[PDB]
This record gives sequence, C-alpha cells and structure tokens, in this order.
Amino acid sequence: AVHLKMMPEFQKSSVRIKNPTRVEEIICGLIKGGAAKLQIITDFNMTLSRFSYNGKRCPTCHNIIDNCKLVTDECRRKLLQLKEQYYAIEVDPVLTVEEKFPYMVEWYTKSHGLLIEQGIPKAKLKEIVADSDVMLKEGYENFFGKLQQHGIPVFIFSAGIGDVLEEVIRQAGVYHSNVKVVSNFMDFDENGVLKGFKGELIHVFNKHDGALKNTDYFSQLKDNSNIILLGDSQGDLRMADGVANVEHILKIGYLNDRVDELLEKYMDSYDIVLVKEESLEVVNSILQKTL
Ligand SMILES: O=c1ccn([C@@H]2O[C@H](COP(=O)(O)O)[C@@H](O)[C@H]2O)c(=O)[nH]1
Ligand SMILES: [Mg+2]
Ligand code: NA
Repeated sequence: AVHLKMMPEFQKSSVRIKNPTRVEEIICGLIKGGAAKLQIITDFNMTLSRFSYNGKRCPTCHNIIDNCKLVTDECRRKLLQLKEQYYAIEVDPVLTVEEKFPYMVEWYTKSHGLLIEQGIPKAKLKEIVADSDVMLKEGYENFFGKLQQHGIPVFIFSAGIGDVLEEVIRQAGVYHSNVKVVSNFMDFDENGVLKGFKGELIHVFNKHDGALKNTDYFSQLKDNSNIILLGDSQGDLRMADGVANVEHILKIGYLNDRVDELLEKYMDSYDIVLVKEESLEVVNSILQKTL
C-alpha cells in the first residue's frame, strides 16, 4: 500500500493535497503498471523551469529573447511593459478562462510581432540561451535521467517558444530521445532571420486544441495508460485531452503566484498542488517508486 504519511517529501509545507486517499490510490495504480504503462505530459515554463530563485523572478522562454543582446533597449522596454500588462490578466483570480482567452491571443500577437520586427537570427539562439538567466527546477537531472533510463515517453507541451525550449534542454544535457517537444516554433527566412511562427498559435488557454492535434503521437502510446501530468496553469489541465486510453492519471500543479486567492481552485483541479516550490522532488519520489 501507498501511505503518504510515510513519505517525507509529501509532508513538506509546500505540498497541498485535497484528497490524500485518492492520491494514494492513483500512485498505487502507477506503481502497479510500472514503466511499461507510464507516460509523462508536462508544461515547460514555471513547471520544469523555476519561477524564481533567491527572490528574483526567472525568465520564461519568451523572456530569454526579451532580455538578450539581440533585442534593443527600446524593444525590451516595450516587451517588459507587455508582460506586466498581460501577465496580470493571465494570473487574475477574478477572470474566467474564457474571459482571459482573447487577451492571451492579443499578448502573443503583440509579442511575436515585436520579436519579428527585431529579426532574431537563428544562428544566435545557442549564445542567447547560454547567456540567459534560465534555470531548471532542482532535481531536473534525475527527473529526465530516470525517465530516459526506462524509456518513458515525455511530451513537453509548451505555449512558449519551441526553439528556445529545445536549446535550454539541449544545453542542460537532458534532451534525450524519449522527449517530444510541441510548442510555437520559429519560422526563419532564407537569411536565417525570424519572419514568423509555424503552425497554429499555442497560448496559455488553448492547449486543449493542440492536445487533439497530436494523434500520431498519442495513438502510438495506447499501452501507456498511466499518465503523470505536470503544470502551473489552469490551462495545463487540458494537456492530456488527446491521450488514447487513460487508466490512472495524476495531475501535479505548481502554484507560483496569487497563492491565497488561487489555492482552492488549484486544490480542486490538481491532485497535488506544490506551493512556491522550486524542485521536482515530489514527482521524482513517485518515479522512484514506480520505475
Ligand atoms: O510574450 C509572452 C507570451 C507568453 N509568455 C509566458 O509563456 C508561458 C507559456 O509557456 P508554458 O508555461 O506553456 O511553457 C505563459 O505562462 C506566459 O506567461 C511570456 O513570458 N511572454
Ligand atoms: Mg507554464
Ligand atoms: Na547547444
């Protein structure tokens, strides 16, 4: 039997669980199924990466570009002001997902617009990432390492910038063959200069869409009917909507901001809520018991 009270990682003060007996049953199911049944579906920004470190906010994939040498100070100022305006709406506890939706579309339209104006060169992405302040969560090496050791499919489903996310994980040495990335990927002109983005926009509140547009992937993983889903947003709860067969699914949510206002809604919607938590210790502990 799984007993959360016997697991110290689950007693940390950042760990909030509305229904601990259900979480026990789920984890029991994951352990029963083992490697052969497991797959991971995860957000990227503020889920695999840190929201803050030493009381300083850490960059998202977009911010990595916002803050880099290839963007003028005037442009950075505009982008920073856009983030102040639109992040405030993103996390606003009063607004419904449906009311936030159009503002997210608008943010990305404005943000990508400006990045295209700045003409970001493909050849500079390696340096841009290496020079940035991006930080993955504590325990990332063991998370990706254990998953690759056991050939567990990992689907990273991000509303950020795919090229940047890939370069982050490549540089951290964790972009193993079991990792599939779906995000907004840059489109480059003949000179290697940013001219637009590929495919349909993925934003905070339409991941339910892209979840259904990856059937090649999920239909090949029909046997992988036990899922661990990691997210930081209410939008992330939809990322497993394309999964072929779900037997047991555990949803772990990082709650990074507006904690008191959002705690109830997060505890109702995610099985395990990790409040202001910069490590992957809880998911790593589950994987240790499962694999
Ligand atoms: O111009 C933008 C657009 C989005 N985001 C952030 O990107 C995150 C989406 O990436 P992910 O969390 O889905 O990986 C959103 O939470 C949003 O705050 C930015 O920082 N700048
Ligand atoms: Mg996120
Ligand atoms: Na590299």
